Amino acid sequence: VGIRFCQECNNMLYPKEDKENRILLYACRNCDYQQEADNSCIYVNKITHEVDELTQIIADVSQDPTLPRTEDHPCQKCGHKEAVFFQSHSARAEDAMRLYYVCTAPHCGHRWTE
Amino acid sequence: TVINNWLLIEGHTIGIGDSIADSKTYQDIQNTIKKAKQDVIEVIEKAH
Amino acid sequence: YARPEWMIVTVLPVPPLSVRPAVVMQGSARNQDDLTHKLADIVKINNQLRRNEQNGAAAHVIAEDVKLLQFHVATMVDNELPGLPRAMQKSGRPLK
Amino acid sequence: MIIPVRCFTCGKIVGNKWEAYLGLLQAEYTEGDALDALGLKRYCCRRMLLAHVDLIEKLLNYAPLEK
Amino acid sequence: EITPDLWQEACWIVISSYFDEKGLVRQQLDSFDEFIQMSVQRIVEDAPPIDLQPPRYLLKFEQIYLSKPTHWERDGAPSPMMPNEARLRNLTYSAPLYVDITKTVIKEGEEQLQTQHQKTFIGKIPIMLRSTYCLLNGLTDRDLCELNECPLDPGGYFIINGSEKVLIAQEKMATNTVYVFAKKDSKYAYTGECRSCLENSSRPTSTIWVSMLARGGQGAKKSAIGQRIVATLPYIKQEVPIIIVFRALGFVSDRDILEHIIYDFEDPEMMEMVKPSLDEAFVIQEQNVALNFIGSRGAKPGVTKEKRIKYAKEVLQKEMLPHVGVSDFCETKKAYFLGYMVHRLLLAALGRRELDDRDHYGNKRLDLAGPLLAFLFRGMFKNLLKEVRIYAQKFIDRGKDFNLELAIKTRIISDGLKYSLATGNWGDQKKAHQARAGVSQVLNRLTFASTLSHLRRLNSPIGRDGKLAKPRQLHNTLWGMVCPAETPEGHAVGLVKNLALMAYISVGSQPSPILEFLEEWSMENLEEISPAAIADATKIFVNGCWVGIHKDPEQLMNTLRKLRRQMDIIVSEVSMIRDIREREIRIYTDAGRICRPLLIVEKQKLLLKKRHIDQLKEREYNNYSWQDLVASGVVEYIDTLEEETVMLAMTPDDLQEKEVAYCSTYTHCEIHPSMILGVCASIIPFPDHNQSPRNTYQSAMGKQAMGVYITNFHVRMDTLAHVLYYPQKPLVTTRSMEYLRFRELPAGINSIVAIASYTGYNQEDSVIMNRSAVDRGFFRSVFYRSYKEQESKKGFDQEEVFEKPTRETCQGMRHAIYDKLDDDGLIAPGVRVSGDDVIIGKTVTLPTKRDCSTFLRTSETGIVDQVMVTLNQEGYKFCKIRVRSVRIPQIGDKFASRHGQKGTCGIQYRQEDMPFTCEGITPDIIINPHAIPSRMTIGHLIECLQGKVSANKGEIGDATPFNDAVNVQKISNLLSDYGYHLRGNEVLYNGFTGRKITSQIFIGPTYYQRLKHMVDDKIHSRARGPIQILNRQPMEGRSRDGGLRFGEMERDCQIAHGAAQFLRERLFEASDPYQVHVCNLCGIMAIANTRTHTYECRGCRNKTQISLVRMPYACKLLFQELMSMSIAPRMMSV
RNA sequence: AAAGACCAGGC
DNA sequence: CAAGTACTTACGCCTGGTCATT
Ligand SMILES: [Zn+2]
Ligand SMILES: [Zn+2]
Ligand SMILES: [Zn+2]
Ligand SMILES: [Zn+2]
Repeated sequence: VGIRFCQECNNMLYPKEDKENRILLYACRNCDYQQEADNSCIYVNKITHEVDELTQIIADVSQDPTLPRTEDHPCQKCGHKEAVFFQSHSARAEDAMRLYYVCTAPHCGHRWTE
Repeated sequence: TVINNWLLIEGHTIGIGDSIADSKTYQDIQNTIKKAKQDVIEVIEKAH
Repeated sequence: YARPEWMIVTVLPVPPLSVRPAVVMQGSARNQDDLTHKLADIVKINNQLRRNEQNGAAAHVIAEDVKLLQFHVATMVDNELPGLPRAMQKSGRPLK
Repeated sequence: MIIPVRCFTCGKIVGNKWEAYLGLLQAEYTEGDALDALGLKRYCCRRMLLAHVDLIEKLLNYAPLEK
Repeated sequence: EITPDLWQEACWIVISSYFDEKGLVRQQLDSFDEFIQMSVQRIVEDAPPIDLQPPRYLLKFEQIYLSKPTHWERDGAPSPMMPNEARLRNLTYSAPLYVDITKTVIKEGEEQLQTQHQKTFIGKIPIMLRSTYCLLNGLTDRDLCELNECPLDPGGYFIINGSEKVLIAQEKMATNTVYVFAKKDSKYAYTGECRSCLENSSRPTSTIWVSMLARGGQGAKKSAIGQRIVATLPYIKQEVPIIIVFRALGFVSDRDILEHIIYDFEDPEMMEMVKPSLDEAFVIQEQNVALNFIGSRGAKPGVTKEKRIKYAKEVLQKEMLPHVGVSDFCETKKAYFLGYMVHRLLLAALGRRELDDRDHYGNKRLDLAGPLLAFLFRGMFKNLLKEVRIYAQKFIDRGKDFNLELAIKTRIISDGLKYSLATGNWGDQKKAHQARAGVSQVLNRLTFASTLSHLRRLNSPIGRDGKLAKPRQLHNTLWGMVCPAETPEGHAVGLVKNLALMAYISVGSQPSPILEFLEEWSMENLEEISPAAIADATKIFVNGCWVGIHKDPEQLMNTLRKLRRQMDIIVSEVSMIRDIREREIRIYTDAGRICRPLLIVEKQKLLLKKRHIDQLKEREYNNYSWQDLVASGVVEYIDTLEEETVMLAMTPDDLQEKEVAYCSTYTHCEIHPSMILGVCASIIPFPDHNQSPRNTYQSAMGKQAMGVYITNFHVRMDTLAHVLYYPQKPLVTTRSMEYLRFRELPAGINSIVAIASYTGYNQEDSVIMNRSAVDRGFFRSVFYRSYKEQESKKGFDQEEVFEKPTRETCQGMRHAIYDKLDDDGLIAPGVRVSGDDVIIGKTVTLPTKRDCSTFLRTSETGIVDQVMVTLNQEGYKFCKIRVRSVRIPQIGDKFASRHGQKGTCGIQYRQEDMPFTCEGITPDIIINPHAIPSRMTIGHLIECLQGKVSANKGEIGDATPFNDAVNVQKISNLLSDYGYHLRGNEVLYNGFTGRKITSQIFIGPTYYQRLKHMVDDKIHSRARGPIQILNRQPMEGRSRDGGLRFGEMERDCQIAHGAAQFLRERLFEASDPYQVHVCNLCGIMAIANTRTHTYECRGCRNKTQISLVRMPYACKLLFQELMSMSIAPRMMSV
């Protein structure tokens, strides 16, 4: 799915077929490095981009004064009542109005959507 | 000419008395605005 | 009414004094119109070219004289010309 | 600039009531009481003394053209 | 220990402290003072030394010395130059600049001689009035009045050739920042641009673009959603793929390039987005070949590889991104910043970042007089050095010697600054067309509010002809920085803006202490950090350059705020922003940022305790000022882009306190929300009740109001000086008016305004003015007009002289009366000069004489006030004559309320004709009741109510916008307590018949202001007057006795009427009529000697077949102009 | 004094 | 025969002041 780099020149590895062995080999083009591959997926085109936004959110946004906070929804991990909530703030928001919560108190950083 | 010279007798004005309503209508207007705000809060919550 | 050979400027029509006024400066001087100045430049370059053709010139000084004269004729006719320097007065101001 | 004699709306002389107004305000009184003590019952007259700006004091600070 | 329910006095105490210390024209003065003390020295020293060659010469300029202004007369004796002398004598208030020069000459004899040319004069910098270098600095009011300067005069204007010039702040996009935009239909989808300047030390700006090449592919490489990042470098004709640029900096491996671009490889989406850009540059794989690829695409490809490589390296280091660095080894820093731009671009492409708002005001910097005069001074000093180097080089081929004093042309600096400030075209004289115009306007002195609005004005440089609405709209970010209301109507709406009351423009601070503190207080520089550690750390930007990364950002922001509050390492004008969601921290010390002072909120309570207000109430004999308040950590300057990370409480008493909670994390609080409004919009009483366009109309109208514009108008001989007779300070005032000095210099008067429809002469927008009031001095004004004449010696025997022309000594004469002139050719004051009468007798000796005396304007009928003689700069005799005309308000004049209610005086009824109350209060002005309801101006009504209540009570009412303790019902009850109707109505009696008017009229004292627009300055009549020299049509204008224009729309209207004859009369007979003779054989006009009757057409030898054609002279000129373009417009009549 | 540019403004 | 480029046009009228060049 991502990019796998060569071990010698660190330039990009392009996919290739090992004709004699019939196996997917990531072959280098700056050099002759060839590596056995395990993903068996050259390319992925997620056009629907059903991406969960929780991975992007950073817990430091919990200490933003401008964001709103509710005591009604407690954190699932630490049970802390206060939670800072905000919308997507990114792409695909023109058809999405779901709220995302990040728990407060230092060192928790939990994030979830309801 | 004739209507202006009658308006000399009758007269016309504008002032604060024409921009103030009875306390009942102020109450009704405030209640309608608050009901609309509560409706829009409900719609925001429903969309969230 | 219009032959193609007439379109190449072989005689340049100097407009009369009315089109290019000469405003009297307090009865002491006479400030000239923009067309008058451009015509002065055209006359200078044309006289220089005629003199050089009479002398013999150097076939590249003739080239620069012809280029300058053609530029002056065109910029009297049209100064908005793209890709060419805009004519300026004695100071920095485009000609009308 | 200087105190307008002859209040515009009605016509009462408010041109001699400025120095008395200043003295009265400086001494004890509120502005309304000073205006009453000068006999300016009508509010148009009160708008003259009350809202005046005595710029002639600022003007007089400058040296004259000739001495 | 807090301020509840006493807050209204506390906020205004602190606001008054602000305006007592800072003032209204502080941005101009501070910008200029920084320019003189720092920018001039820095520019001169940073200029490269002059190196000449054979012996070698070195010239170095060490330190500057700007003296106080002085005037060098014909004899050359220095003398102090008071500003009023500059105004009167048409002088320039400028101060000389001296610079110490060291000249080291090396003669190859192993001994180089150093000669010091000390205090070398090189020019005269104009000095802003009331700057730290003006002779008016630090002087008390008594001293200024001894100098005939008005103590209320703000300062902040230069004096150039006698005129007063105000430098308007010019907007520009904030340099040293990365902005990711999206063009509508370009070949680029997303474009990140960075405008880079090396701490404003050199060059205007050398921007860099990094675009993404849309969606359409290049045939066989792009087969995805849109990729192939490309880079548009400066001085490169076409685009360069970004990976090639990265490799040109020595980062060959694609892992290193990605590490600079992508900060965490665990995010496959960004890798998928950047992979095709790598595929484009797969071919180029070495540093030298990449540099060649860049170089061969430059302005002119080099013949050899070495030249191309050298040019490419020079472009990469010097011009491409100079703010990050220009000293050799800076390639790693440039790589990191270029990767940051590509990373912003990829964030926008994936959609994780909002595209930067166009008109966001954090993206704008204002160039006040400081940066602008610096921009001109850098150019002029470059020119002075260029000329001195040219002089030295042409003098060193001989090899004799060289003199700096002769070589330095002081005219360069002096005249360049003078011209740029005077004409307004910012730049060199030779490049006027390419130069910015509209900067350095003339300070309009009609009203004090106009002077203040002009000294505090911002000008968006975008062309006024743009049809796009977005750059003109009021952005949300203007809150508290720019007046939401004040903007000129017309095609310059939204592009000429005015500052809010509290706005302060940062003057500049060198960011050395902030960098030192960051380096000492943790922080890891970009050189000594592994690229894999940059994903989880914040990025600290100082003045836009990426100074490094930090691991514990919250502690850094807390510590930096503490420092700024206590003002030790960080000055108060430095902004610090923590973009939490994007793990960035930006610190700005750049000059031009717009900030406002906001109270600090800690926990849920103000740091502004009762002690601070207690010490400020005792401001005198306690030495507690605004600066003590700021240095105590109570108030803080917040600029526009730190206002994003600040949650603001509008008022304390309502938001800090616990309730149904809305926000429990307030970080700052506003002193009073009435400081969003600017200088001219703060005079509006109850502006929150009006419709906003009416507030804009008032903002425009207040500058045109009439009053005492400056208390020393007696000494200043200025053109178009209106001075009102009896100004009155408003009875419905706003507290802000105390700081604009509007009470001290009022422009207007309180009129008993009746909102009634009396006799129909107030319909539409007109007003009915009481003739008796205007009779007793209402709204009466004086119109001082100054005439300036200058004796001169132009020719050898051509001499101008002030002397009274006799009947027969001057060939040129006019039908005016010359009897009013004295022996000197000047009328003594007191002489009642009517129109066309001679003011300043003057004649020129022709090579017997030709009169050139100055007449008056038509139909003035004034009386001379003051006639002044002096010597101008050149030493000739110079005269200035002021004529005053008492302009009694007539029924063409214009009058405006403080709420956009404007109108001409329809008719002037007498007092008996005016309606009267049972008491005898006849309205001074009757306005139409129809004006109000549609435009919904309600500040007018409430202001009448408050004026009635205030005039009755005896205080001056408060009309502060957002007061929440002055309601309509409260004012109504207070009015009912005085024996009047609670709504302000009064039973009115018709003055004609005596009857009561069946409808009760709303009467109240409203502040009405007279405007400069008077009908006697607008009425023109034309009947066969002068004609232009060229068109032979009536001149343009009222002063030239010209005629009204019959434009194209008028002729279209007449054609619609089917009116051929009137159209012909207007476009033929009324204007230029003419007769020409046209040959019949050829339509070319024929020679026509009418007296000899010999009509001959050269070109066909025709002398008989000629016809007379009556055509407009304009058409004759059109035909002749065509003939000079070889076109033959033949006029055939057969 | 003249037309050229600019600026501000009025509807 | 498409893809590229350049050119021309963008309300009406009116008021004043300022300046450089003649
Ligand atoms: Zn490899
Ligand atoms: Zn938690
Ligand atoms: Zn009165
Ligand atoms: Zn003929």
